[PDB]
Amino acid sequence: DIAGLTPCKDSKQFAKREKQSIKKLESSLKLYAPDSAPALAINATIEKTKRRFDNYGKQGLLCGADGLPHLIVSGDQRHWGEFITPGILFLYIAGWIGWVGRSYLIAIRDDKKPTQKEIIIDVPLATGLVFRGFSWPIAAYRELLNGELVAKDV
Amino acid sequence: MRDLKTYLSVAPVASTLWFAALAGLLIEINRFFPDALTFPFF
Amino acid sequence: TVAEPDRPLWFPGSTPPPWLDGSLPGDFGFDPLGLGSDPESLRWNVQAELVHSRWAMLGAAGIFIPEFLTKLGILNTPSWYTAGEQEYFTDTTTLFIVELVFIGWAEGRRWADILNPGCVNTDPIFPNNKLTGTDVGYPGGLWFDPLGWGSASPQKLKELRTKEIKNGRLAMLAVMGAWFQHIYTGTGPIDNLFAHLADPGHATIFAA
Amino acid sequence: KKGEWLPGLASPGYLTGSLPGDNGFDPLGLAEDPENLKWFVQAELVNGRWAMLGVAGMLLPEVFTSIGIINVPKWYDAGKEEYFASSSTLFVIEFILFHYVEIRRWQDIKNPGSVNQDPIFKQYSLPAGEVGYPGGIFNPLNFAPTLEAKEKEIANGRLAMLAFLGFIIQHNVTGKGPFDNLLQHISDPWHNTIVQTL
Ligand code: CLA
Ligand code: CLA
Ligand SMILES: CC(/C=C/C=C(C)/C=C/[C@@]12O[C@]1(C)C[C@@H](O)CC2(C)C)=C\C=C\C=C(C)\C=C\C=C(C)\C=C\[C@@]12O[C@]1(C)C[C@@H](O)CC2(C)C
Ligand SMILES: CC(/C=C/C=C(C)/C=C/[C@@]12O[C@]1(C)C[C@@H](O)CC2(C)C)=C\C=C\C=C(C)\C=C\C=C(C)\C=C\[C@@]12O[C@]1(C)C[C@@H](O)CC2(C)C
Ligand SMILES: CC1=C(/C=C/C(C)=C/C=C/C(C)=C\C=C\C=C(C)\C=C\C=C(C)\C=C\C2=C(C)CCCC2(C)C)C(C)(C)CCC1
Repeated sequence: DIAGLTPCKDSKQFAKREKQSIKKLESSLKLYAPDSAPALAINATIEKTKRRFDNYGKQGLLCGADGLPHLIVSGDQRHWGEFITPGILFLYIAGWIGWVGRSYLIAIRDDKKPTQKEIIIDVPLATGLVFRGFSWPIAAYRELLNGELVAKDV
Repeated sequence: MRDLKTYLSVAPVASTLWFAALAGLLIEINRFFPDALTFPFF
Repeated sequence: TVAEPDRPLWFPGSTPPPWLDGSLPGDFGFDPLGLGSDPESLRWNVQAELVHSRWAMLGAAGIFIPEFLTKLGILNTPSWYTAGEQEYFTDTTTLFIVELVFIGWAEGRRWADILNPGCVNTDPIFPNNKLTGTDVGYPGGLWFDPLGWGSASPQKLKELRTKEIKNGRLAMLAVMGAWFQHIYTGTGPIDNLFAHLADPGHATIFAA
Repeated sequence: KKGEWLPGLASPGYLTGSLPGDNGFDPLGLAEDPENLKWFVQAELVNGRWAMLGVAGMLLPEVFTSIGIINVPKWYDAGKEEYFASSSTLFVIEFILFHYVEIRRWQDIKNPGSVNQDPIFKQYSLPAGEVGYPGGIFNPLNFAPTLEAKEKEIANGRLAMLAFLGFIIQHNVTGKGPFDNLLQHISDPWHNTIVQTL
């Protein structure tokens, strides 16, 4: 397939890893009781392992000769769940944080003692500003067209 | 009491609270949707 | 606004705090942590204490009447604690959603009036209708005061209101006791009362 | 009183009750700039008119075919039924025509009155209305473009945008038509919610 990687459903190495880890867990299990709390913890971990391997099977990830999952970030459309849509999520959240921070900085810059509001936050003001990040993209766009994002004469 | 409200907004306390809440949020997310490598929705 | 200077004091001999003058109803000068030393703080917490007291009174009625007449074979309402699950015509999440919408409307109205007095008074659909009470937390009007019982002039209104706040404090404490008894024991409250009454010198909390 | 979206909350200084539909709602400070507001008014009107056409053409065919007059598909299916032409052909035609009309609208937003007159026949211009409201030939019935009817317009447009939101989230979570959805909630409602859907 892409870069020679075959699917984790069809990968024998992927399966081998799954069953090796599972029965290593279950060899560590055969102790303490068949019902004591340690046994219950170990069985929960076994079930979580099965869920993890099966989910990676469902999601159509690519495996190599190692038997572990690989990531395709080229832009191919069968793999946007790997990098590009979590990347869009990240860029949105990051811009949110930074936009709120810059608007707070601007809001307090005209105070007589601006440093007093830097080391001691004005929490009601920030509470009014937190939710503008929700539309930070549109605002930042109309602030770029306005000639309003970049400090003139710097 | 007002002095306490001010003190609670001093930088170390504010950051402590902010990050403890953030930590609880990420911890609970990962306790519900464990072992995520991709965005499996759309 | 009648600064009773030598009212009853919860701790006799104390000198009450400067912000607790005697104007507010149900005043006894109890704020040893100084949680009400700022006027806006004080008025907000007045609203909070009031609404908590009315909620607690509704709840105390809804437990202690139905339980006292469930022990007696009047009704067959299950345990107030275990009544959270015994299922009705629907499930609970939808029941909660409709309750949410309905009561959240009213709480937003009360919100508006707490932050801007008398600015939501009348109805938009029917402007002629108007709430008749001129204080925050004492709405009046026909809906909340159709009997006229409430609106009057001081020495009359002040006493009625103090009576309200004392009943409410006792009801908050009452439902708190119901909760902690039924979590400590696995019983009903009327059972607790009857057992303790049949052996007061021995049927206390010190039975475990 | 020019209407409050929140009977306790005060107006913003930048909203004047001048444009129709003003109820004083802009909590996120999007239009605290007059140029921003001039642009946003236009976007709201045009998005609303498209939502109106879309939701009407989505929903009315459903009930028409559901009490047996004509047989039409569902909106989330109608793009697949084969037509007299490719969907590529129709898309390219659409692109060129919308190119033309959208750049015309653009120039009129930028410079009112400058794109009025016909470019082929040097007569047959348009009278000098306002931006967002081109009357004239686009108004054959010569209805009075009065203040009362602009508030009518924008209210219908807002409700249409919300109807569109509903249709798409509905289809993606349930999987059938909005009339299916409606009546199957209608008869037995207290077990027909978004909750049991989730
Ligand atoms: C290092 C060179 C390079 C580069 C730069 C690219 C770039 C790209 N490739 Mg490609 N590729 C490469 C090498 C490269 N490739 C190689 C070597 C191969 C052979 C394996 C491929 C094989 C390949 C395939 C098979 C495909 C691509 C595709 C793509 C495109 C996918 C991303 C996209 O669709 O846009 C981005 C997606 C979006 C939804 C855009 C949203 C982003 C927002 C707008 C930005 C967020 C900013 C912020 C949050 C908000 C803005 C605020 C602002 C106002 C201030 C992209 C432009 C795909 C394609 O053709 O695209 C359709 C595709 O199918 N590539
Ligand atoms: C949520 C309940 C609540 C609230 C909001 C108030 C609020 C108020 N009380 Mg009140 N009080 C209460 C419960 C409450 N009380 C109960 C149950 C009793 C009976 C024991 C009393 C008895 C009492 C007296 C005698 C007096 C007041 C007074 C006052 C006012 C003084 C200002 C102040 O205290 O700062 C603000 C208040 C708060 C910030 C609420 C504090 C909540 C803390 C954090 C609870 C801590 C936990 C608790 C100690 C243990 C709970 C477990 C337990 C139930 C088993 C104020 C408006 C004075 C007054 O003049 O009234 C007008 C006064 O003299 N109260
Ligand atoms: C105890 C309490 C508050 C106590 C607060 C105290 C002591 C604070 C005191 C001080 O701070 C001050 C003032 C001043 C400081 O300087 C000093 C200290 C000392 C710090 C509130 C309870 C408040 C209790 C309330 C509000 C109860 C409401 C109950 C309801 C509505 C019941 C609902 C039900 O419906 C369910 C859900 C299920 C149904 O089946 C049945 C029922 C049970 C009926
Ligand atoms: C364009 C649109 C819909 C158009 C649909 C069309 C044409 C449908 C077309 C078709 O059906 C046909 C005809 C035939 C079918 O075979 C094919 C399709 C293709 C299906 C909807 C827009 C819909 C747009 C929506 C929902 C907009 C939402 C905006 C919101 C919520 C903003 C709120 C606030 O901004 C304020 C006002 C103030 C701020 O301060 C705070 C916040 C809260 C941010
Ligand atoms: C697509 C893709 C890709 C590629 C990429 C690239 C290569 C690109 C780029 C890029 C670039 C080349 C960029 C740029 C930039 C520039 C500039 C110039 C900048 C800027 C920025 C800013 C200005 C910011 C601002 C802000 C905001 C808005 C937020 C907050 C605040 C602040 C202020 C920070 C890859 C393959 C990898 C992957 C797949 C997909």
